[PDB]
Amino acid sequence: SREDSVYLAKLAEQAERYEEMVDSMKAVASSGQELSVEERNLLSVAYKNVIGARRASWRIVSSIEQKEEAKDKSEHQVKLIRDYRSKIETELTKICDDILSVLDTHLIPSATTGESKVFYYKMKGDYHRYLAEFSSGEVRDKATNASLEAYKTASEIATTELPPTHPIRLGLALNFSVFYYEIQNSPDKACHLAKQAFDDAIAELDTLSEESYKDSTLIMQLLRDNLTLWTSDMS
Amino acid sequence: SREDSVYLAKLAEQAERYEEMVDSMKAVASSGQELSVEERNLLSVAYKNVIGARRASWRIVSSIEQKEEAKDKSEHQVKLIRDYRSKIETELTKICDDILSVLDTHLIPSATTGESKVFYYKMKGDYHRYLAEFSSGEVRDKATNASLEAYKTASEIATTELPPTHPIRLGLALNFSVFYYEIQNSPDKACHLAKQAFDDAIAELDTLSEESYKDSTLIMQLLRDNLTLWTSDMS
Repeated sequence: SREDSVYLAKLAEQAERYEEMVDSMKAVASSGQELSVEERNLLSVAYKNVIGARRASWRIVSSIEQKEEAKDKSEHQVKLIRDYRSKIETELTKICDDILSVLDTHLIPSATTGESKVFYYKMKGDYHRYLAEFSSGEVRDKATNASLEAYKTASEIATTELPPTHPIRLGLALNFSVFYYEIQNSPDKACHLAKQAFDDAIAELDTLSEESYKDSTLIMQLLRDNLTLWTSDMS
Repeated sequence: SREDSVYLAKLAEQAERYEEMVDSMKAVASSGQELSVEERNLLSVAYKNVIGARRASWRIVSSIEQKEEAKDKSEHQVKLIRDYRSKIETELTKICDDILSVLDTHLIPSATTGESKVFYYKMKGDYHRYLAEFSSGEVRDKATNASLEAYKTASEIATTELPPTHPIRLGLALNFSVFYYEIQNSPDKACHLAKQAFDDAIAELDTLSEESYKDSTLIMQLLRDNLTLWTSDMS
């Protein structure tokens, strides 16, 4: 049953068992049916948490790898770390390819609303960006261009279909600006986008209900936090 | 290779990938060879973290289960929670049966030192105690008596073979007193044991090297913390 899968996804979230949460939402997402706002968020949280753990692991093992590289003798040791990092990289790829195939096959094609289109192309940008984070060469360049194209598509729809305060549109600007800064190494692009998104939203905040206001300003704070961070790095 | 398994166990720990850490230490533990102090601790940390996550999940789902029970209509819902809790309980059992078979087959029989004997019987007490935590009836009573017997055996060896400050002996008193308080619901036993272990150690703390002192007093603080907690509950 479908409503049961959703309920179990919610249980799994509370239990912090995110791989199960993914299994349940993937099953739900893999019907013809468009997801509700709640189901979209459940899907997104599930995968965010599953990939997040691996990304966290990858960053740690990477740090260790280059610290052991810099005590040169090593070698058999560095090999063990390399292969371990590679194991984690395989997992990351698999997780990314999983949600990306769900987005390409089920979610993006069945999306009728502007909200849902922006949401899914944003997610597509995110998982290609995760792929770009640890890849090299042709593989990285392909993931980068795919990430950029999906974020651009999301942005074109958001720009025309969603108000500037919409949390989906703000969250897009947040992640897209992060893409620019971290993946493309493009600070001007990143700061311009984050600032424009913040500013555009600031204008219409006084038109929002309490709940909408809370949702928007939470993301707008993340935008300002990144802008704060980036402008101080560049100094 | 063996030293490679250990190294990978250490990597897995840093990466917070504890199931892999278990796979590596289990392989190491499943040779004839007695584990080093470092390897024992690696084994113990691996399993502590793997079971800990499930125990955490189980407590959450249990709380939810009885909260949904108390909004009576439910029923199909409570069934979903029950079966989910049961899934987690299966995992807990499997994890417990895994380390317990390793202890019974490989570790306890091959243990030559007093340190290692106390360590392994303590661990045996711990995993039977985890089993007792969620079980019912004959199954719980069997796990409880097994936990008690293993802790008693550990205590008899510790008492004769280890000084009162020894971290293994203190950690035994900590977990055994927790058994008494939480599983057996025996506050006098629990407080007497925690207090006696603390007090006995206090006497010889001034004989310890800096490292030994640090190891002992860390555990002695946990003992006092529990004693503090329990004496305030009973009021």
